[PDB]
Amino acid sequence: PGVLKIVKVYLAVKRRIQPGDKMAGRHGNKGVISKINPVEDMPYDENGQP
Amino acid sequence: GAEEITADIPNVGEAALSKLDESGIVYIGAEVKGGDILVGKVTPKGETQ
Amino acid sequence: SVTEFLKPRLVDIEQISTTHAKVTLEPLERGFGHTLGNALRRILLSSMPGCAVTEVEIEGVLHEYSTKEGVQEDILEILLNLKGLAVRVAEGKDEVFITLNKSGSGPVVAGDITHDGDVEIVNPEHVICHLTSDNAAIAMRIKVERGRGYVPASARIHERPIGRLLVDATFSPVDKIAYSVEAARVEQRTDLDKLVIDMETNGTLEPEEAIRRAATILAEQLDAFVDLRDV
Repeated sequence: PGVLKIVKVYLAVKRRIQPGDKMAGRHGNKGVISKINPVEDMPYDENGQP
Repeated sequence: GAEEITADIPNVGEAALSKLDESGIVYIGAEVKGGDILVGKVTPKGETQ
Repeated sequence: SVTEFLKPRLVDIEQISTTHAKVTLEPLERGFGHTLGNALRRILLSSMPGCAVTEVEIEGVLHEYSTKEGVQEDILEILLNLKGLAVRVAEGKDEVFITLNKSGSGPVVAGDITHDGDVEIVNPEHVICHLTSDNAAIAMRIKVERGRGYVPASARIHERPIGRLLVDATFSPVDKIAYSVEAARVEQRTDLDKLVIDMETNGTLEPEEAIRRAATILAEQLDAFVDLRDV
């Protein structure tokens, strides 16, 4: 009662990973991302895969 | 009075009305950021001192 | 002697595939091989130019979160597939438009893109979408930009007509770099050493030229130390 018109708008937001987001496995090891490090600063194996 | 949905929004420039249609509702597929008008609504207001 | 070093030279490119190569630098003195290898790996993996898809315009599509009749993949999946397009742009052009028009059932691949001769597609077999009907038709306008690094759609400075879909661009063509420093047989000495750099890329960027740009960047940033003074 008393309502004339309802307009509903749906917004799609793409949320990327960033520091502060909670990420976890299946064994109870949860954590918060602290840094988005560059690829060149990651440890790499003998084949160069970081 | 009765609140009306329209594109004639007082004290708002044409920049914020770009994504609105004639009916006052944002287009489908419009990329909107914070503070952008999606539905333009105007409500009658009483005398203000 | 002791105060004079041996300047390394480029001696071999081994092109294992179109996306994998090996470059040999020789001769290198003791310790210099590791230093040069690490410096070149860090510069190559982070600061090398390329060409990436930045804007896509598909007829009859208003936003990525929609579907097109006759196309199995959603528009978001099509954009994700276009992100993996390896495009080489001729020098002097930082902005190209390439069109993709197709009708009929079948996969739509990168070899079906019409370009004006200034754009080369390195992976024509890359799959963009699938057309599942004989009446299905797709018509897309793809924008290819020259850049460096990773520029997401949000980070791009802000009119934009509805229908123009912004695609996150990873301009860096280098994917994997691995350097191995081994013994080299030069004259009679046993102290000179050899650097082998294995580059896994998208095929857009040549190995030798990439090494030269990396060396140019390293020397240009070193010039500040070479001319150390209070600025």
